[PDB]
Amino acid sequence: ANFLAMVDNLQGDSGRGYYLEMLIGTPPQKLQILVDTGSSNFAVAGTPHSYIDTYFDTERSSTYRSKGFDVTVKYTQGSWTGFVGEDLVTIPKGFNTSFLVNIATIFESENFFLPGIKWNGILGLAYATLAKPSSSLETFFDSLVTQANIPNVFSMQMCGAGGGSLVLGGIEPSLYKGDIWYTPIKEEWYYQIEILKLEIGGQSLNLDCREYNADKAIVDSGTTLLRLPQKVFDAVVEAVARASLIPEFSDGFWTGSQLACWTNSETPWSYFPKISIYLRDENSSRSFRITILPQLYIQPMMAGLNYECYRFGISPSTNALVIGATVMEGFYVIFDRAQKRVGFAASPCAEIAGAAVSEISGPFSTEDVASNCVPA
Amino acid sequence: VQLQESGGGLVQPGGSLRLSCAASGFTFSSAIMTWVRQAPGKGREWVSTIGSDGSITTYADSVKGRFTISRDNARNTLYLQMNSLKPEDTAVYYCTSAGRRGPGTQVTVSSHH
Ligand SMILES: [Cl-]
Repeated sequence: ANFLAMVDNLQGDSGRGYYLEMLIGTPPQKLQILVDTGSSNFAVAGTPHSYIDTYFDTERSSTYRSKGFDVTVKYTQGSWTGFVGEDLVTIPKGFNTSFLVNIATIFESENFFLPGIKWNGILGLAYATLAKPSSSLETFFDSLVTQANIPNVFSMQMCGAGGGSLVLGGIEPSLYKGDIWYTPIKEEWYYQIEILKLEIGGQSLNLDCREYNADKAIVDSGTTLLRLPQKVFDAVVEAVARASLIPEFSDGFWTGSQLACWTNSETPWSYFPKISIYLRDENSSRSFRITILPQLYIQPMMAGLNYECYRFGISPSTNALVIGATVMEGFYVIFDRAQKRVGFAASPCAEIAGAAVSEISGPFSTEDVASNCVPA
Repeated sequence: VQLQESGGGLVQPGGSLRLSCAASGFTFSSAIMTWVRQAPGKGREWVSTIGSDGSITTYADSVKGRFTISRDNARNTLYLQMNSLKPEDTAVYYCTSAGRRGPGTQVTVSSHH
């Protein structure tokens, strides 16, 4: 692999996801593929569909082979079923050759291909245990590590809030400055990591740390927002309201049913608090914090040319605390499967109007935190 | 999932071996299968991959024409037929699928009698 060649290999933005161009089959068909650290299947549109331009036609690839079974994936808010096959795939930027991988071609779906998306397949980069129909269906990244002789590590930078980069097989030094901090992967399915504390404007939420991990705290590039369990979400909304210099937001704003609008260049950014998430260091005596500024969670959206409107970048969850694109837009994130850890560095690209919109710092002591914040 | 390699040995330059990998605990007829090799002090080196129905095969340039991958789905076995062996081919050879690998089989190619 050539990591430098992978810089800027993603297109897209937060609300719509970040995608990689992949060439599938013989002769190659080019698809736009969502980079998803929250699932473990390589799956592409197999038919025309609303909201997509293009799909992979198996009949036009001479190297495609059908496994003779299908797969159905069900999420909380959507589903799809596809035929499972194998074919050769090329990633134009960082590699010299094609590779043989599993692929699901979607022939039916519910609430999966959405308005506004520019992708027509997904690349699940999570662990084998999440793969469907079972963990024996070799994942794309397991194929790539095995066939391309790369290290079992990839890293991602999202630059939309300021395209992006997906560096398969390592870390690209040009994508960060300052230090990389690593937190252990607690459980290898999703990228589940341990959250010790959330802090709003320097004020810790007063919750038992198990509240942050009971469902599971995961890092997921395929989720747009920062999703917080209801109790945690309520506490965050209360603290942001308390901390705003002048009250600006209705209840409808906090739930996503209203926009907050200001006349062009009147947004009082200095009014709103930083939000920090504390993660355990590999040395359990220490933690570090990843911090997002208001510009990352008070998110620009389309009132007409005279106003700038904004939607809240955090939402309630049912089943996980999801560190989605809202937060990943601030950091270079290293998914170090080989060493069972997730790394973070501030993204130099996460700057607006000459100011960083994220920070990372440490170390902090964990002596006043339970030794395990994942329920036991 | 269980993978078990066998068939390695100590051969002279220009010799041959047939490696086997016995698979169990999964549907072998639906698995992409791969051979990799690693010698002490060197990085892991991909050798060859075969799709599940056996029709698609890929090879490292370092082994192309000398090694041939094959499988017998009905017998849950992956093979590597290795001809024209060279000292540089000395390594532990492992068969892998879905992130799992067997314990490996040693191949040593040497003129040290
Ligand atoms: Cl497979």
